[PDB]
Amino acid sequence: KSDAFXXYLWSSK
Amino acid sequence: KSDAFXXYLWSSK
Amino acid sequence: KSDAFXXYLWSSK
Amino acid sequence: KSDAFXXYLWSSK
Amino acid sequence: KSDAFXXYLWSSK
Amino acid sequence: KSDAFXXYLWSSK
Amino acid sequence: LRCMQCKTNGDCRVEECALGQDLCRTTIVRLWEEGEELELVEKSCTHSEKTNRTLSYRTGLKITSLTEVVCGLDLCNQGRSRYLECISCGSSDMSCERGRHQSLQCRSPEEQCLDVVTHWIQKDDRHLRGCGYLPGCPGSNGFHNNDTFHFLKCCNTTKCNEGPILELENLPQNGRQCYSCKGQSTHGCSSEETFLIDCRGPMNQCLVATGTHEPKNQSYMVRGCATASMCQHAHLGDAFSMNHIDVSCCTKSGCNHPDLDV
Amino acid sequence: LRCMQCKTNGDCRVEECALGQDLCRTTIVRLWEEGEELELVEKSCTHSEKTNRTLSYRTGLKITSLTEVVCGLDLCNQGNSSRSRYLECISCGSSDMSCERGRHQSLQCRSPEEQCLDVVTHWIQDDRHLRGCGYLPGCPGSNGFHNNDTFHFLKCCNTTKCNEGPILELENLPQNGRQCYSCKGQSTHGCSSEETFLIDCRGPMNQCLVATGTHEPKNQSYMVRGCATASMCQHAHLGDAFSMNHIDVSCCTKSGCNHPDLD
Amino acid sequence: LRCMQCKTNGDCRVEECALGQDLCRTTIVRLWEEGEELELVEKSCTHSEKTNRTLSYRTGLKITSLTEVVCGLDLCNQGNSYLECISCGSSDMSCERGRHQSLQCRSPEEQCLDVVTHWIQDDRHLRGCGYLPGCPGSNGFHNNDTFHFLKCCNTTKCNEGPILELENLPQNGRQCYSCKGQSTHGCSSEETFLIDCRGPMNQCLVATGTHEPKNQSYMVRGCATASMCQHAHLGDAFSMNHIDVSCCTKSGCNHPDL
Amino acid sequence: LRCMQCKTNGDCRVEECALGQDLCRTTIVRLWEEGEELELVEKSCTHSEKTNRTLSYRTGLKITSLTEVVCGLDLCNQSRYLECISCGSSDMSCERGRHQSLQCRSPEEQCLDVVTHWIKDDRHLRGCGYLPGCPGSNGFHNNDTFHFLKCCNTTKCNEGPILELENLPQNGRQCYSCKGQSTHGCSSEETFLIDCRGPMNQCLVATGTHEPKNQSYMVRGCATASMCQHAHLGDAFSMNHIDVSCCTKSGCNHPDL
Amino acid sequence: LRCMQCKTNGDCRVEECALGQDLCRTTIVRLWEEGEELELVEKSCTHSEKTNRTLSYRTGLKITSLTEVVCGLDLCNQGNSGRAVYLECISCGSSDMSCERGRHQSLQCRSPEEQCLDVVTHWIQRPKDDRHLRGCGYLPGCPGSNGFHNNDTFHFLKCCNTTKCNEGPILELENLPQNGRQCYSCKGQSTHGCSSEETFLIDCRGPMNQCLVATGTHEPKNQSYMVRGCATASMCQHAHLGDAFSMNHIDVSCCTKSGCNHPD
Ligand SMILES: *[C@H]1O[C@H](CO)[C@@H](O[C@@H]2O[C@H](CO)[C@@H](O[C@@H]3O[C@H](CO[C@H]4O[C@H](CO)[C@@H](O)[C@H](O)[C@@H]4O)[C@@H](O)[C@H](O[C@H]4O[C@H](CO)[C@@H](O)[C@H](O)[C@@H]4O)[C@@H]3O)[C@H](O)[C@H]2NC(C)=O)[C@H](O)[C@H]1NC(C)=O
Ligand SMILES: *[C@H]1O[C@H](CO)[C@@H](O[C@@H]2O[C@H](CO)[C@@H](O[C@@H]3O[C@H](CO[C@H]4O[C@H](CO)[C@@H](O)[C@H](O)[C@@H]4O)[C@@H](O)[C@H](O[C@H]4O[C@H](CO)[C@@H](O)[C@H](O)[C@@H]4O)[C@@H]3O)[C@H](O)[C@H]2NC(C)=O)[C@H](O)[C@H]1NC(C)=O
Ligand SMILES: *[C@H]1O[C@H](CO)[C@@H](O[C@@H]2O[C@H](CO)[C@@H](O[C@@H]3O[C@H](CO[C@H]4O[C@H](CO)[C@@H](O)[C@H](O)[C@@H]4O)[C@@H](O)[C@H](O[C@H]4O[C@H](CO)[C@@H](O)[C@H](O)[C@@H]4O)[C@@H]3O)[C@H](O)[C@H]2NC(C)=O)[C@H](O)[C@H]1NC(C)=O
Ligand SMILES: *[C@H]1O[C@H](CO)[C@@H](O[C@@H]2O[C@H](CO)[C@@H](O[C@@H]3O[C@H](CO[C@H]4O[C@H](CO)[C@@H](O)[C@H](O)[C@@H]4O)[C@@H](O)[C@H](O[C@H]4O[C@H](CO)[C@@H](O)[C@H](O)[C@@H]4O)[C@@H]3O)[C@H](O)[C@H]2NC(C)=O)[C@H](O)[C@H]1NC(C)=O
Ligand SMILES: *[C@@H]1O[C@H](CO[C@H]2O[C@H](C)[C@@H](O)[C@@H](O)[C@@H]2O)[C@@H](O[C@@H]2O[C@H](CO)[C@@H](O)[C@H](O)[C@H]2NC(C)=O)[C@H](O)[C@H]1NC(C)=O
Ligand SMILES: *[C@@H]1O[C@H](CO[C@H]2O[C@H](C)[C@@H](O)[C@@H](O)[C@@H]2O)[C@@H](O[C@@H]2O[C@H](CO)[C@@H](O)[C@H](O)[C@H]2NC(C)=O)[C@H](O)[C@H]1NC(C)=O
Ligand SMILES: *[C@@H]1O[C@H](CO)[C@@H](O[C@@H]2O[C@H](CO)[C@@H](O)[C@H](O)[C@H]2NC(C)=O)[C@H](O)[C@H]1NC(C)=O
Ligand SMILES: *[C@@H]1O[C@H](CO[C@H]2O[C@H](C)[C@@H](O)[C@@H](O)[C@@H]2O)[C@@H](O)[C@H](O)[C@H]1NC(C)=O
Ligand SMILES: *[C@@H]1O[C@H](CO[C@H]2O[C@H](C)[C@@H](O)[C@@H](O)[C@@H]2O)[C@@H](O)[C@H](O)[C@H]1NC(C)=O
Ligand SMILES: *[C@@H]1O[C@H](CO[C@H]2O[C@H](C)[C@@H](O)[C@@H](O)[C@@H]2O)[C@@H](O)[C@H](O)[C@H]1NC(C)=O
Ligand SMILES: *[C@@H]1O[C@H](CO[C@H]2O[C@H](C)[C@@H](O)[C@@H](O)[C@@H]2O)[C@@H](O)[C@H](O)[C@H]1NC(C)=O
Ligand SMILES: *[C@@H]1O[C@H](CO[C@H]2O[C@H](C)[C@@H](O)[C@@H](O)[C@@H]2O)[C@@H](O)[C@H](O)[C@H]1NC(C)=O
Ligand SMILES: *[C@@H]1O[C@H](CO)[C@@H](O)[C@H](O)[C@H]1NC(C)=O
Ligand SMILES: *[C@@H]1O[C@H](CO)[C@@H](O)[C@H](O)[C@H]1NC(C)=O
Ligand SMILES: *[C@@H]1O[C@H](CO)[C@@H](O)[C@H](O)[C@H]1NC(C)=O
Ligand SMILES: *[C@@H]1O[C@H](CO)[C@@H](O)[C@H](O)[C@H]1NC(C)=O
Ligand SMILES: *[C@H]1O[C@H](CO)[C@@H](O)[C@H](O)[C@H]1NC(C)=O
Ligand SMILES: *[C@H]1O[C@H](CO)[C@@H](O)[C@H](O)[C@H]1NC(C)=O
Repeated sequence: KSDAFXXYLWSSK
Repeated sequence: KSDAFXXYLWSSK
Repeated sequence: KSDAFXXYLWSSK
Repeated sequence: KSDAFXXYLWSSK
Repeated sequence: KSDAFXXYLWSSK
Repeated sequence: KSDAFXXYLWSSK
Repeated sequence: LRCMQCKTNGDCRVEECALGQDLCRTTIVRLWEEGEELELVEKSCTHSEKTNRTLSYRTGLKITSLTEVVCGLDLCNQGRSRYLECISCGSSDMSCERGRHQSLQCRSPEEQCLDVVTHWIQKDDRHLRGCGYLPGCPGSNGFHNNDTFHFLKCCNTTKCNEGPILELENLPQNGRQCYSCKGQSTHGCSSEETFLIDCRGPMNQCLVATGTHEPKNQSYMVRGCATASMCQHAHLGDAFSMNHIDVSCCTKSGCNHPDLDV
Repeated sequence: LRCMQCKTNGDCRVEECALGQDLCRTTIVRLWEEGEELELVEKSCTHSEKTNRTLSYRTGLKITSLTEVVCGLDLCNQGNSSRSRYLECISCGSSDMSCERGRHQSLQCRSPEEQCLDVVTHWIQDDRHLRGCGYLPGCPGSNGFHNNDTFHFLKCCNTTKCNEGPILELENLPQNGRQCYSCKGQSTHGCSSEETFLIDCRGPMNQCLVATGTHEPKNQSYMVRGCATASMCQHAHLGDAFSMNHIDVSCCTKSGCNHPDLD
Repeated sequence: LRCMQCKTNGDCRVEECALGQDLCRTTIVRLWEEGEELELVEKSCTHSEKTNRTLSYRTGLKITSLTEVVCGLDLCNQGNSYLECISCGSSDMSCERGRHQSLQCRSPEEQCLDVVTHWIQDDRHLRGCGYLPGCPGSNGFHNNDTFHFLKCCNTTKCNEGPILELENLPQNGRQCYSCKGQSTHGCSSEETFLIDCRGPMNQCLVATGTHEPKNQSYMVRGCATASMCQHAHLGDAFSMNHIDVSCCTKSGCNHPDL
Repeated sequence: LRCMQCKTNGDCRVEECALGQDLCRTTIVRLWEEGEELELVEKSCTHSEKTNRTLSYRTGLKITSLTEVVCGLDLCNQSRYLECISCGSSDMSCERGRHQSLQCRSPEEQCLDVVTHWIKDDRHLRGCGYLPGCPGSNGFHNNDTFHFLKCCNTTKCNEGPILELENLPQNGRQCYSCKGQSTHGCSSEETFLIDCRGPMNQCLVATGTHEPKNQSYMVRGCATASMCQHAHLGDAFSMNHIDVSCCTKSGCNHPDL
Repeated sequence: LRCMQCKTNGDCRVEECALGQDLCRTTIVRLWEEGEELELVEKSCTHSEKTNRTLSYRTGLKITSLTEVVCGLDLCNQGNSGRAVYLECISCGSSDMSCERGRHQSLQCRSPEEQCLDVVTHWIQRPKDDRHLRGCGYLPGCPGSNGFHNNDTFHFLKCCNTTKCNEGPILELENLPQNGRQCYSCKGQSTHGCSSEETFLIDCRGPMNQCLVATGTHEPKNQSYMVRGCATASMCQHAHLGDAFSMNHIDVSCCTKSGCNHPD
């Protein structure tokens, strides 16, 4: 499913 | 299915 | 010099 | 021989 | 003191 | 003593 | 919302939360087996009405500690100070039937003393005392019909979970009458298999609960007396051995009559 | 006759034991703090009269335990050497649950040899009272020392919770017959004839002890005189009670016989 | 007193303290080398003087912490024992143009440190977090070869500002003899001379000790704050064994001693 | 010569050999303790008369195996074969453990039998080994002690009853017997004349030191000639410094020479 | 200065350096054999005139490397060693497949400072073998030709900064041109091997146009050995060159004109 990098790029704080 | 916290509350010895 | 077990017998916290 | 804490105060990097 | 191999030959169990 | 690097430089096969 | 999703495996992905699931959770259990300390961590998107909840009990002076923490921000689940003195028993080998005097001080300041009981009227019993934080504490919560008895008290006084084991049969009637049954709508909870019973103690409302069992999507139903709370906090709903659980409570005697179903 | 010798850090060598050392030993202390259990293993040759010996007490349901084991065969302490529930004993004195407020609260000895231990140190001018499980040479029995300044007592017994009861203190020990000189210090000052005087002996401590030892720096000679049980001269572990480095302990029978005398 | 005694390689023993060493200690340093976390632990009997003391500074957003606790009970040693401040002076984060890097102290009693050593004939500068005896306050020593200075305070970021330099500490009125070495070598006579003391360093110091080789009597004479004669951790600035630091109140006394 | 020098704890240095030491050695012991493989490794410069040698015996079907290899170059210490009885391990005593066999793990290995009897702890060991001067019988006795080592190269040849000195026929030879210091133990009238037995047909004196602080200690008795040739036989005596001499004529080991 | 001092077992302490020791060192040897890479790490205070140095050679496509790194800040050698080791060189002389059949076998250097090394020890004849090693390395005073010889021993160390320049025939003492200088040659005690009787004139070869006297020790006891011969001047200048000699506590001296090795 969701990309791991993608997710962090837009979400990781 | 069965939540993991619930289980300790109602089943865990 | 001082005994490990000895020391602990008479002193352990 | 020098102090461990002391040595950090005056010499450590 | 008393050498390693010697010791096994005459003393080891 | 004997230096460790020194020793290998002249000896390590 | 986006959360970390991790099985106890340590297998992890980014999750885009489903609609209705607007919180991420982290559940940790820390326990003692042999002379080893184990840890299980589970993370995921969880449901709207969920909160921080806590549980711990004596095991060998070692304790079994369990924590569930919740938060509403994207990927916010990247994983002797002692307090209220409580009775602890019910662990692998210290039965409540056997060591009701035996304390543990709670390690969170929010947590209260717990007593949780399940009895089967005439399957093994369960009793557990220790520390925990639960929504709608402190108070007494419970359900009984003719076959089952579930109960959960949480309180915030020193050792207040001391006492003999709470039995249903030791509780006064409260003057409420509800219908009782357990089983399928055609077997156990059928119309002529459902009958009135007198509700005891704090359980002064009427409950019907629906859900599923094994080995399929076999619909299941339970009717009995309850605290209103049994319908309000899924952790109390978890007492019922039912998957997709739907719980309803209503105030007036007989109000859980099958024909009044909503 | 050869044993492993290991410091606490897992640093070992093979040793040739000295003349009076025909046993190998292994000492394991298991302690706690923070979450963690900590191990500490020492190994070496040791004198031929030593024996297996152990102590343990409650720390939080986590059990603190010392263990020393002994064996007579070439390198038999090489390597890393749970049933539980045997004799039931009062445990306390642990850091947190102090025997005073640490009430009763039992502990099941995890070995059949283990007895109930009560060990106490009291300064007459910070006190230690520890109860738990353990085994010592000369167990069971009551063991002890007192002078005007110090009190040391070790009791082991082999019945259920036989170490239950009030903090043992010297004044509650009835006076026996004997009387010995009491002193602590150097030969020239503390233990001379200045601070040396007869004291009334209390319980099973009916004999007169003179212990001599050393203190740093300069390996400075130090002395202790008082009342004692005979065992106080019989067991190295009992003499470990004394705060001094090389220990020589003497008993004699009749009152006052530990006057500044002999050797 | 008995303590646990442990070398940093974790070789341990129970030990009876020497006369007048009525405390146990636990010195623990945590630091970062590469992407790896190191820890060094030392336990021993220590002199009844010592107290709890602490030091921290930035290393890469990774910190180097140094902790030392002390206690007076048998084997109390057996375990393993806020304010914003400037922090610079690590091997590759200099105070010279590192003056602005900040750091939240990890203990509530920790204060901000400025410690400086300057020579002219290497120079060390360090700022961070610390808990030392007799803080807050300014401490220091100077003679004609060496400047040592230590500042601690309890207000936010007070250790900020330019590198402290001797030259811009205004002269005191008080004056002291300056020398460095053995007696007859560098602490001879007229080999030792008067200097104008500056700053809080308004007393006269002389300190005797030993540099390696094995035993070689070394001396230092200079201007110092009264502190330098009081606290061992201030005395440590002089790199020497068997230290004896005497301070006199009036100006002049340094050359005819014991 | 330079060798690696390595303590058992893994503390290594490069070592320049002393004058009489033209060899490197590696001694390795592999064993089982409580279901755990253990190892111990020692490297150093060694004396030029030394050689490759080997030892193993059963301990649980797990084995203890010992190796010393040797070589004469700078930093040079940087399949079943012969069948043998093995016993004498920590309680598989040779008396109950007789009949237990072991295939030697090396081609050179022979069947070993080694016995010490005090006339106290009795040691008996059968296993595999490679020692200088094999095959052959070797030993020593006086009034208090009996040391024996027998190596051989046929199958299970180390089988048989425990070797007992009383089963070794009289030699014709006789030698003096003493044990200890030459003031208490090896005096005169304290030293006396005994009947040699078996292949132990030469008279032997051996002096050396004990542990820890040096005391002049000696032993005299009946011996096989090899007792004076090989260090690994002289190791039977447990003596830190060690000198051992044998002669051929009845009575020659008298206190004097 | 304080340094970490560590033995090969990971057993450390904090060390105060002695007076002429304002550097910390780390020495890492990476070796092989049966199949596994063994790492050997040693740390301590060291002398001020020391520097980084390095040696590498092929052992099976697996590489043997020595690495010594030096630094002068407080505890700068703390913390372990994923940290440590461009020019292509001949590598040979490792145990099997030596420099006879191993010439032309190439190794690329890790690290730009590394040069091509050629190191040789030859005995002039209880038989003892020669050593011929080519590989990467860095040494103080590189590049250059360093060496010693007498009637008994030949030691040579050549490092060079060009491609594959350590390639070619095995260096032998006889192929080095006689240079015209004359030195006294001996080995042993000053009363057995190096006394006025065994000491004689040899003619010097190659870039070894200076006379060397080396004194040192053997065990047992502190018995003193001596070596007299021809030598390159750097032989007196770099500790690492003197390590060639089979003695401890070394002191080496060079002099200028022929024959300046009187028995004393
Ligand atoms: C070993 O065994 C015991 C264990 O301590 C010792 O017994 C102590 O002995 C000392 C004397 O050597 C006793 O001290 C004396 O106590 C008197 C009373 O103290 C209390 O009560 C008064 C009221 O009277 C209060 O004011 C006071 O605050 C206390 O609460 C004191 O009056 C004596 O003091 C002094 O008298 C003059 C005054 O003119 C003083 O200026 C002097 O300093 C002088 O000392 C004195 O302090 C102590 O009470 C005993 N303790 C107990 C528990 O009995 C043994 O002495 C010792 N055996 C030896 C060494 O032989
Ligand atoms: C403690 O306090 C300070 C420590 O810093 C010392 O002060 C120094 O004193 C020394 C001499 O005692 C000074 O050195 C002298 O400097 C003179 C001028 O320096 C210039 O030299 C050239 C050209 O002008 C430039 O390179 C340089 O930058 C300066 O401009 C020189 O004239 C002296 O040199 C030489 O003089 C004769 C001439 O024939 C020569 O034969 C010798 O080579 C001699 O060296 C000399 O170098 C030094 O500059 C001072 N430093 C400072 C910072 O002021 C104190 O000495 C000290 N007090 C005590 C006694 O403890
Ligand atoms: C080296 O070689 C051997 C070692 O094995 C030594 O031989 C031993 O010599 C000793 C004494 O020299 C012998 O011991 C003697 O045994 C006698 C018999 O004892 C057994 O039988 C009797 C009944 O006859 C039982 O009572 C007893 O329990 C035994 O089972 C005893 O008679 C002797 O003891 C004592 O006699 C008088 C009685 O009035 C007592 O007062 C004394 O205690 C006296 O000791 C004695 O014990 C022993 O038998 C020999 N061992 C053997 C043959 O196996 C050599 O001595 C030694 N060579 C040297 C040193 O030169
Ligand atoms: C340092 O430099 C070199 C180091 O190698 C030395 O040079 C050697 O010197 C020795 C001794 O002076 C020389 O040995 C002598 O030479 C003859 C060898 O010829 C024989 O060689 C072959 C080998 O293939 C033999 O099989 C065959 O017999 C040859 O004829 C011998 O004739 C001499 O031997 C002896 O003769 C009588 C027999 O009647 C013997 O009883 C004596 O022992 C006598 O020695 C002898 O072996 C050797 O050849 C040189 N080697 C070379 C040049 O390669 C230097 O001497 C040394 N510098 C010093 C010490 O100053
Ligand atoms: C949900 O729980 C988190 C963390 O819960 C731990 O901390 C509480 C106080 C303690 O009782 C433990 O039992 C729990 O395990 C809470 O998050 C806190 O949020 C603040 C920011 O406002 C942070 O500064 C805190 O550090 C953080 N707590 C910690 C120690 O991680 C949170 O309060 C709670 N949600 C609730 C009750 O609303
Ligand atoms: C000492 O032993 C070595 C090798 O080790 C031996 O181990 C046991 C005892 C035996 O069963 C064999 O496995 C080995 O022989 C001898 O040989 C050297 O070791 C290596 C190991 O592979 C081989 O390459 C060679 O055979 C040899 N090395 C070389 C080429 O130089 C060694 O010869 C022996 N020494 C004696 C005393 O004979
Ligand atoms: C506990 O200790 C007692 C001693 O106090 C042991 O009993 C003694 O020894 C024998 C053994 O049969 C008895 O006949 C005596 O009554 C005891 N001696 C005396 C004089 O009191 C007893 O064996 C021990 N039991 C355990 C738990 O091992
Ligand atoms: C906590 O204390 C109050 C309740 O305490 C009781 O809890 C249960 C219901 C009873 O069975 C009793 O045993 C307890 O005494 C709460 O009303 C209140 O919200 C809390 N107050 C505090 C102290 O924070
Ligand atoms: C010395 O101790 C050895 C074993 O030690 C443990 O054995 C079991 C597990 C328990 O009893 C533990 O408490 C012991 O520490 C024995 O095998 C050995 O025999 C002992 N010595 C004697 C003669 O008792
Ligand atoms: C000495 O420190 C003890 C340990 O606890 C402290 O450790 C260091 C000093 C700091 O990081 C503190 O924040 C910790 O609380 C104390 O328990 C003890 O009381 C201290 N002794 C003194 C001087 O009061
Ligand atoms: C000494 O060595 C330090 C690090 O050396 C390693 O990294 C370099 C870049 C490589 O070439 C490897 O061979 C080394 O293992 C340097 O940081 C230090 O500056 C060096 N000293 C010098 C050259 O002055
Ligand atoms: C022995 O070793 C060191 C070597 O110093 C020697 O130097 C030359 C070769 C001789 O002629 C003698 O002057 C010296 O023995 C000594 O520095 C060292 O102190 C000696 N002993 C020890 C402790 O190893
Ligand atoms: C429900 O109560 C009991 C359970 O013990 C059961 O025996 C009975 O059949 C039920 N009661 C009636 C009479 O409906
Ligand atoms: C100091 O202690 C005792 C004094 O009784 C003595 O046996 C020991 O040898 C002394 N230690 C040394 C070597 O100074
Ligand atoms: C055993 O010894 C014999 C006798 O010389 C010899 O032939 C043989 O090599 C040895 N071992 C065997 C059987 O290989
Ligand atoms: C190789 O490089 C060195 C410096 O490392 C320098 O002297 C010169 O450029 C080269 N030397 C030669 C040609 O040997
Ligand atoms: C720092 O300042 C306070 C006032 O805030 C003052 O009482 C004292 O001098 C200092 N206190 C400490 C020790 O932090
Ligand atoms: C004692 O033994 C001998 C003398 O017999 C001597 O050479 C040596 O120095 C001493 N050995 C030890 C280990 O002290």
